[PDB]
Order: sequence, then structure tokens, then C-alpha cells
Amino acid sequence: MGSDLVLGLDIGIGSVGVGILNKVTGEIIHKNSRIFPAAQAENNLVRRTNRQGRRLARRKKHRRVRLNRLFEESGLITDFTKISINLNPYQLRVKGLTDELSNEELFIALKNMVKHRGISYKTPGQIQLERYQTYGQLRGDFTVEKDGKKHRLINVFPTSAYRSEALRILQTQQEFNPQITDEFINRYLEILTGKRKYYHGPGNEKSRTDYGRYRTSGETLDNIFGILIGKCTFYPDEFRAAKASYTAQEFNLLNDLNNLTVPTETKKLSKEQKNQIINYVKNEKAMGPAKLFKYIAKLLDVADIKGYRIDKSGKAEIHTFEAYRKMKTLETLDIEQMDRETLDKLAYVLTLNTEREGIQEALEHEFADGSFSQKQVDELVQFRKANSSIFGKGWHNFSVKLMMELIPELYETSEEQMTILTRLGYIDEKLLTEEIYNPVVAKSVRQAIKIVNAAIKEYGDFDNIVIEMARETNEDDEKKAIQKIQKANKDEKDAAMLKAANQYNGKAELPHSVFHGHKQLATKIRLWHQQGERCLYTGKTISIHDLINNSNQFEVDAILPLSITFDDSLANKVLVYATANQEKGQRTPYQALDSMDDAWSFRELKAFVRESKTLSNKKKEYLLTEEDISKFDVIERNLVDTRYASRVVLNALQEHFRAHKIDTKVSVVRGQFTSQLRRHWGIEKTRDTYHHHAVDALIIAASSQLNLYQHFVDTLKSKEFEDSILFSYQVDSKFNRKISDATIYATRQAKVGKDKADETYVLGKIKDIYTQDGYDAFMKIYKKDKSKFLMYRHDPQTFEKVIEPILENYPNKVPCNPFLKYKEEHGYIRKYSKKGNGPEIKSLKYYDSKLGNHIDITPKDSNNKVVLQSVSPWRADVYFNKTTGKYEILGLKYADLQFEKGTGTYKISQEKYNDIKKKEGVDSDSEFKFTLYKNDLLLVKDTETKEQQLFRFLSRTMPKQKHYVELKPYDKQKFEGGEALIKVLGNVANSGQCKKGLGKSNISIYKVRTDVLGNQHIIKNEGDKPKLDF
RNA sequence: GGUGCUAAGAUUAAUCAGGAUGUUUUUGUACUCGAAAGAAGCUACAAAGAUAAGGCUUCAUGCCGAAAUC
DNA sequence: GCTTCCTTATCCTGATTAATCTTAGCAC
DNA sequence: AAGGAAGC
Ligand SMILES: [Ba+2]
Ligand SMILES: [Ba+2]
Ligand SMILES: [Ba+2]
Ligand SMILES: [Ba+2]
Ligand SMILES: [Ba+2]
Ligand SMILES: [Ba+2]
Ligand SMILES: [Ba+2]
Ligand SMILES: [Ba+2]
Ligand SMILES: [Ba+2]
Ligand SMILES: [Ba+2]
Ligand SMILES: [Mg+2]
Repeated sequence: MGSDLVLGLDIGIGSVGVGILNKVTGEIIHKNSRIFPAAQAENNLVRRTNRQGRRLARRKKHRRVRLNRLFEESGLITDFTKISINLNPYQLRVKGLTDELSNEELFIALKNMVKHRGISYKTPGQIQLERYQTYGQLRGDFTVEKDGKKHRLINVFPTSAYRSEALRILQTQQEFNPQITDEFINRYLEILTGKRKYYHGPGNEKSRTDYGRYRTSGETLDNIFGILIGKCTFYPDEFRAAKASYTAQEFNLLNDLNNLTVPTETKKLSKEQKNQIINYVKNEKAMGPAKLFKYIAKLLDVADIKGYRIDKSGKAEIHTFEAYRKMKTLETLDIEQMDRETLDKLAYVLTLNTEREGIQEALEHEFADGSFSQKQVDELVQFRKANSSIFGKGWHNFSVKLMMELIPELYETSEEQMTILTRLGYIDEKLLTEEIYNPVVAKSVRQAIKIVNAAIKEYGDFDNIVIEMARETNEDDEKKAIQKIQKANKDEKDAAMLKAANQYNGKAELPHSVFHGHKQLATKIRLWHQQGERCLYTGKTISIHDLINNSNQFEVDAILPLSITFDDSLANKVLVYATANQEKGQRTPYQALDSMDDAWSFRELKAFVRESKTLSNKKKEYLLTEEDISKFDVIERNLVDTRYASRVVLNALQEHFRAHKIDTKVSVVRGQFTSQLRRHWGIEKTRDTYHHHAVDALIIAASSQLNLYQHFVDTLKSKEFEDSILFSYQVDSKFNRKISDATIYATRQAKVGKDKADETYVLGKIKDIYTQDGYDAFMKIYKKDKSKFLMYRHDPQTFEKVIEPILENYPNKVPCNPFLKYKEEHGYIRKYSKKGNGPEIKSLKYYDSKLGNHIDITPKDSNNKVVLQSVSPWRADVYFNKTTGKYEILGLKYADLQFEKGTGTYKISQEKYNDIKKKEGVDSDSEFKFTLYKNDLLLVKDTETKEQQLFRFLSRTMPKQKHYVELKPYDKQKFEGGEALIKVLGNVANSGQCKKGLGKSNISIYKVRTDVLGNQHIIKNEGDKPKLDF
């Protein structure tokens, strides 16, 4: 308490409120808001989804390149330039089963099998070819109306079936005597069915990649998840200990016993007493929780024992050396023949590894050569799987090293682990967040520490540092209610396991074979029991015999899709048949159920849902929302990440204010107090503005010095307050973010509307005209300009003689879909033809927008440019032209940077940079001022009037409009629309988006940089040339 | 109040292994025109190619590219 | 040139490590 | 949300 200043922090996923106040005077010395959108770090799910998607399409292509190399070595084909892409590979995969195929014809049968090699956890070619013949289609997720009923097929088969089929084809071809060796057949089946292990990942011995096993340092890990194991609580360079290890079992039971309270001289047990119990249970075969307590009664009365962990339902529980007991059951070994650190090691190998090929490898590379026999590793493999429930329990918070120190002291001194430990006895934000793999938390952590390191730097050491926390303080009636639910959840788990075992065996438990390769049944079963054994989309029943023995037929569907909601809870989850899940797509049951070919009706869903008591409240809300959710609309992931980030700063601070003897108090406030206090104090929260972070932090810094005020509150409601608040934003300099919309667009030459000659038009298509979203789109184009539909122009027969007659004679009514009302009656609208022929009509392409700025991705094949659109920007280089006295803004995009051919570096070249300079309006003899990145700050001053406004940058918008820029407000997230600006800029557009051009005659622009606290300083001296150092 | 060991309930994150699509190019068949040859490139199915722009070297269970670093 | 408007690809299967909150027992 | 052509 050497100083008098108090610091408070309101740490979020996308903001950090800052606030300093004198605990004595009550003055507000500093209020500040640091803003870094969490949206960028949360995009990591998009990065991982696209990285794994890239690896799958890469390996699917490689599988057919290896096949091309196989056909050269075997000498079956040498010139691949004349292979025909127009035969029937499904028919060739049936002819080859009995009759002989050409080498070319065989290459077509195997390549087709390699491109779709099925899942892996009548041959397929015969099942497929027959779907081709009777339905006209194989691929994907489509509907069939057989036996007078609507059913749904998908092109999914097991890789064992494809392998079986492939092997039959190739042997039948061996009977016809070519270069089909037996090594040819083996190598092909490896291409077809070969797969990597989840614990090895990508690469080989030469392709070193730190995502996978073959590390770039040279190490070759046995398992890529071993390095992800947590570290010791107290020896941070010691890996944790398996909970099935001997050491962790020993430590846990001792700390269990020392916590007991028994009728003895010291009310606790003795060193000699511990040893007998440790020794008794180690040597007794069956050991439960209460059977151990009966043994404690002999060494004394069971109801006289106190101080023990309890079950959710009130049963007592205790450690049992269970792992150890079940290990003595090994016949080809004996745990008694092994010491501690080879028994501890056996739990490390059997816990991290879950499959045969992984256990066998770790036993060789961690245990000395010849320490295990092929007969002994056999039993251990079968032993690991037979007791996955015990080895799937994880890792102790302590390393072995720590317990080896804390175990003898646990025997002798009779104190529990915490008592023992005490007796024994500028923050680097990057080091604190080195091994925290959560870019949201790690960012919002690194930001909060970068502030105190900069607040101390300019305010000296603080008296106190307060941090709002997201915890609870439930009362006795409230704390009782929580465990009431927690028990009811664990009960309905086992209620479903019981319900499952009664209907599968009739017995009380389920065989452990049943959970191999299906670790998710205990949750699939819990949903099968909530839904009353019913599929909530088809209405068909779910039999645990199919749910267990043919679980391919089911998928766990997110009710409200994950792409929109990001709700990963149980309430957003149902167990339904697979084909029903795929037909649903990215929809809610409301949007989807009625328009599904195979399914219930929304009405029958509404019926079943509120006619059941086993379902949940939150699950009933989510199953029936008639709400048109979408992702472009004004989550639990945000609450977990806040608690995480806040706690890391709290712990890291108190630990820092100890070993460095700075001795600054580090206190804590809760959310219920600061929100109540906010009402009591003067808290008028401004609308949608970043002010409330800086003021919340001041309440945080004030709720501490509370015991010791009116001046401060008076000051808080001051007129001149929301004006003095400072704001600071984290600039985004990164290149190589998402470069464009993923949609691959086609273009055509046409004349539309007020057009004189040909013009390159980007196409759009209406994916489905039998939906109210697909019909609406049709009418919009139809009223505006019928000819936009490529059909009208290139097939007027179908338009004038099929579509217009349908538009006239069909209900249109609440609005309804005319095309759908035809589908129910006559089926899919068919293209015009004579003999009743003509294919179905499901989609309609039209001419939509003219081609403008794009990225070209046009095949060498194409008769038309194929392009990418909405090209995301990187930075803007601001120049000044002394002649005209105007500014000249050059815009760079993510897609202007490239990996260079020769060198391989990711960069942009002066040649390309100068070509962009040219077309952007920047004169080759103009002076560079500064570069603007995302969320840099501008100052824009009128020179005619000297009126000025502070903006923050978004990007350089509109390439046709030179020197145009989209800007964003200094104090809030976005503009309202119609907001007024300096005279020369006018008002913002009534949509919010402030898109103005900064190339006018008398305007002066200056770059503004700020620290993490909001200390602004002007810039114009950034350099001679722009920075392009890569 | 903070914190530790344990256990469970709830919710998340990081990373790996795979499936089936979707987008688009080309080709073939069907549909429309033509006596055919073919034309058209609409509409449907199928195959083949591309699939963030783009790069790597070690020639393959090949590797990297939408995060972080400010 | 300036402002208004339209638009934007997904559903799953298997596995491991880690984190936070909460309730319980014990302790500093 | 923000890229960027449409619409005037
Ligand atoms: Ba586990
Ligand atoms: Ba309360
Ligand atoms: Ba569309
Ligand atoms: Ba976009
Ligand atoms: Ba506590
Ligand atoms: Ba042609
Ligand atoms: Ba394809
Ligand atoms: Ba590529
Ligand atoms: Ba114009
Ligand atoms: Ba557009
Ligand atoms: Mg779904």
C-alpha cells in the first residue's frame, strides 16, 4: 500500500475495460477501452475446417495419382492421354466381376473406385449400377418413390465392401492372364483402403510437418497427442501422471485417508494404520467403496467415520487402486513382478494409446528391447480395450516427481496434500500464453497484461488491481437446487443405459465390445431415451439393435444448425436416421420438416414434442422455433472463453505480485454486484457504444475501495464523461486471410436491359425452385426482366409452354409456392418435349451482375471466364500528389500477394505493386504518406473550414471509384445511418456503411496511432516508400 | 475471498483420421432444332478436371496456404 | 460520383489432449 | 458484416 491508485479491468473476448481511480480522493484518473474483435480469432474453426478439407481432397487426388504410377510400373498403361472419360465405370465394375475388361477399361473401373472408397469404422458397384438403371442417378443424397412410398438413398458404403468388390474384380481379371501380379492387387488395395492413424497425422520421413508425427526438428513421435498432455501443477516442466499409474493411485488413496476422521487418539489414522489398508485393498480381489469402509471398521464402527467424498446421490466414495487390481488379472504378466516406474510407465502407454498398432510401438520404444513378448503384448492390447473405461479417464494434475515427494510425507505427517505443500514451500505476456491453445483466450489474455505493463510504466506500481469475474454465489436453497439437477442428469444417463441393456441383452449392463469404435453410445443412448426411442424427423422407431450393431444408419443432428448458432449443447442435439439428417441440411425442423420427401410433418413434430415429459425445456424451444435464423442476423463459447481469460490474468497477477515482492493487492468482483451496483450508482448505459467497457472498469476499480465516494459517482454521471473516454483498437496487419467468397462463378456473353453490345455477365442460379426461397427469387427476376433466365433465351419452348402456364393455373396461397403445388400433383416440372420425355427441372440459371472486380480461376478448357468474387482487402497505401493537392489511395488485397514460383516466399513484387499503382490513380511521381491497415485511426480535416473528424479505417472500397474508402466510427462499432460528418464529407448513408472518397481537392488526412490506453499521436512521417519487406 | 487434490454435472477449445456433397469447367448421353453431318449449352444424369488466389521436394500412407505473431 | 441494395456453400463419422464454471469432501 | 455493382 505504498501508492494510492486502483486499477480495474473488465476483460472480455473482444474488449478490455480499463479504469484507474484514487482510492482516497475518488477522482477518475484514467478511463479507457481497448477493443480487439474476437471475430478474427474465432475464425480458427474456419481455418481448421478448410485445412482438413484440403487434406482430404489432396489425398483423394493422390490416391488416383498413385494408381497412375502403379499402372506405369505394372506395364498396363503407358500413355494416359487417350483414356476415355465417357464409359460407365459402374458397369465396368460388374463386367469385370465375371467377364474380362480391357486394361483401359480396368483403369476406369479402379480409378472410379478410388475416388469414392467408402466409410471405414451384392457389391457396391452392383448396388450403384442398379440405382443408375432404375432411378437415373447414383451420387449424393436423393429421393426414390418405390413401393408407393418415399425413401431416401445415399451413396455411402463400407470400405470393406469396396475392398471385397475390388478384390473380386482383380482376381477375375487375373484369370485372363495379363500383367496383373499379386503385388499389383496388394498395392491397389493399399491405395484404395489405406488410411493414416489419428495419432500419426500427416507426413512421412521426408515430408516433415509439425502438424503430424514426423516433426520438423527431427523427432518422430510415437503418438502426436503425448506432447499435448498437461504439465504438473507445481513442476511445470514435468508431464502429468496417468490416473491408472501406481504413483497416482497411491497418492490419491493416501490423501483420501488423511482427510478421514476416525475415533482414534489423534482422531486421524496412523502411519502403520495406512499401510494395512493400502496393503489390504491391494491384495483383495474385489474392492468397492463401502467394503473398504467395513475394513476401516474392523481396525477400530463405520458410521463413526467422517470426512469423505460423496456421490451425487449421497453415497460415499473412495479410492480403490482399481487400476491396479484389474491389472493383477493379467495372466501373461504380474504387476507384482514390476517396480514402480515400469508400472507407472505401463499406464502411460495404455492410457494415451487406444489401438493395437499404437500400443505395440510404444512398448518397443519406451521399454528396453526384449522387455515384452509378442504373447505378452497380445494380452495387453486385449486388456487395454477390455478396460477402455478405466484408461479413458485421463491424467492426474500432478507429475510422478511431485507425488514421490508428497507420498512419504503423506504416510508420516498425516497431513493432506495442501497442508504438506505449504510446509515444503514485468510479465512476459507471450510466455504466459505460450502453451495455451485457444487463440480467443490467449489474445484476450495477452491484451490485458499489455495494459498493466503499460499502466505501471506510466503510473508507477499500483495500490490495488481489481478484476471482474464470471462466477456464481448461490445460496443454500440455490446450492441445493444445482446438485438436484446434476443428480437428475446422471440418473437419466444410467436410466438410458439400463433401458439400453434391458432391450439389448435383457441384462443390466452392456458388453464392452459394444463400445469399441463407438465411444459415443452413452450419449446416443441418452438421446434415444429422451426422444422416447423415436426418430424426431421420420417418426420411425430406433431399435438399440440397429443403434448398436448397425450404427451407420444414424447421425447426431444439430437441431438449429451449428453453422448459424454454434450451440454445441445437449439441447441442440437429436438422434435421428442418417438420410433424414442429410436431407435436412442447414435448416431448422420448422424450415425443413414439411418439405422433406421422407419425414414426419411439422404438425406431427409439434404434437409429439409437447406430448412428452422425457424431453427438455431448452430442447423443446429449439425443436419448434418458427424463426428464420440465418448467419447474417443482428453464445456459450463466449462465456467459457471469458472465464478462462479472466482467471489466467488473475492467477498470473497474484503470482507476479509475490516472487517479485512488489506487494500490490489483487482483488476480485463478481458480475451480480457490479450490475446491481450499476443501477444503484449512476449508470446510464449509452446505446451500442464501446463506452460501457471503460465505465464498467471504473465501477470495478471502485467496488473494491468501497468499505472506506459521492464525488466519484457525481463524476460518473457527469455530462463531460462519455466525451473524455479514450478508445484504442488493435490494428490488423496480417496478410493471407480469407481472400474471397468461396462461390465459384460462371460468366457468359450477353446483352441485358439497357445494353448496346455484348457484355460479360456473371451467372447466378436458383438452386431449388420448389422452395419458398427459390420461388421468391424466381418472381423477383421474373417481374424485373424475364430474359435474365438463361432458359428464356436458350429454351423458350419450356418457358412459354411449361412455366408460364404453371404460373397461371396454380394457387399461390399465406403465400405458397406454385412450382411446389405442381410437384405434389404431377411431380417434378419436366422440360418441354414431344413423347412425354424431357428431363426434370430443378434449377434455373440467370444473368445477374456484370463482371467487375474478380479473381480469375478459369480452366484452360473453358469457353468462358470462371471467377471468384467479393475480394477481401489487406491495406491501403496513402499517397499525396503535390500538383493537384489531392490524396491518392492505393488499395491492396489479400489476393494480390502470392507465393513466388522460384523462391517460394509469400510476397508481392514491385512490378505488380506498380501495376496496381497505375490503375488505382496513384501518379508514379507522387509522395507516399502512410499505410492504413484495418482499425488504424484517421484524422480528416477540412482545410476550407478546419472542421475535423476522427475515423477508424476499414478498407478501400469500390475499385472503379478511385480513392474511395469505407470508414467506421471512433467510439462505437458502427454508424447509425444519416449521421453527420464534417461538411466536405456530408452524411453517412442511411444503411450504416460510411463509404466516402478521400481524393477531394481540399482535405487533409493524417494517420493516428495510439497505445493500449488510448494515447493518440499524429503521423505523416512513415517513410519514403511503402513497406514491402517479405 | 482466492487457491489446491479428488470426483461428478454442465459447457467449451486445440489438433488428428475419414465420409458424402455443394460450386464451376469440359466431354458424353438424354431433351430442343436439323435429312444427316451437326447446331444449341438451355435442362437432367454420368464421367473427367479445378476447388480458398497459389506454392514446396523428399516422388509419395507426400507436404504447406482462411489462426496466432501487430 | 454517391448512395442504395443484394449478397454470402454444407451435413456427418471416428479419436486424443486441454480449459472454464458449478456441486460435493478435505486443506492452506 | 462488407464487397462492389446497380441505380440515379
Ligand atoms: Ba480420454
Ligand atoms: Ba444468487
Ligand atoms: Ba442463389
Ligand atoms: Ba464477403
Ligand atoms: Ba471454494
Ligand atoms: Ba458441342
Ligand atoms: Ba465431382
Ligand atoms: Ba493447387
Ligand atoms: Ba459510373
Ligand atoms: Ba454482387
Ligand atoms: Mg443436421
